[PDB]
Amino acid sequence: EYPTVSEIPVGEVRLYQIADGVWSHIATQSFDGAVYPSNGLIVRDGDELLLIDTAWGAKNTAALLAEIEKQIGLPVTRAVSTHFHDDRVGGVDVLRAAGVATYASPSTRRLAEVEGNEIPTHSLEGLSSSGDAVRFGPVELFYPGAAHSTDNLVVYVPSASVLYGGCAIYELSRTSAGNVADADLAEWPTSIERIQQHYPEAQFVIPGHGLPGGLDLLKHTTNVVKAHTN
Ligand SMILES: CC(=O)SC[C@@H](CCCc1ccccc1)P(=O)(O)O
Ligand SMILES: [Cl-]
Ligand SMILES: [Zn+2]
Repeated sequence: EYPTVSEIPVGEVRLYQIADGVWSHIATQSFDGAVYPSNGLIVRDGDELLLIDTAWGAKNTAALLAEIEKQIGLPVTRAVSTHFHDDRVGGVDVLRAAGVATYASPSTRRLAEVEGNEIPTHSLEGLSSSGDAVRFGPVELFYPGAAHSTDNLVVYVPSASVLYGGCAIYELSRTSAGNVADADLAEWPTSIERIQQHYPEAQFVIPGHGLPGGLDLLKHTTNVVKAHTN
């Protein structure tokens, strides 16, 4: 039932209902000669929607907006990018053109600029230090410390017990650390431990790519990371 990479042509986007008022979005994109799936989140915010992460590229993010309008029919009014790479901010210009207010931490914005990526407009205050959390509409944003990248954020939806890990959390079947160019391998397991301590009651955990699962994804991710340091 959760859609997989072979099922989603590049340029198409799927929505998957996780709970009342909470969806993931799934899209696909080419990276270094292969196509990969990628997850974001959508959360009902009263009469509006909160989007977590783009659908990895302008074309995909436009298909995401059209899919939302077709299937849900509420406006996306705000979007948060959880780190600075193109699967998370690629498409921000499309969001902004569509009337969406785009957000990221000051760190994410700076890194996106240096990288030549699209830059979310607004800075999120209060996420400077490992362990910092802030409320943002119907979610909590948490900076666990450096992991997949130095700036990566995770997102918790307390009304549904949904934890979105972005690229700091791997799916259960993934045994190989993927893109780790900007990762901090020594800090990653500590950052996971912070997530674990802060969200011990999470029921659904969404990795940045692939199948959702449970809190077992956190331990699994640490295992893969520790294995790729030995
Ligand atoms: C592992 C990630 O989430 S990194 C973001 C890259 C996507 C990498 C996706 C991926 C997933 C599993 C294995 C290899 C690559 P980019 O934005 O630079 O294209
Ligand atoms: Cl990138
Ligand atoms: Zn990344």
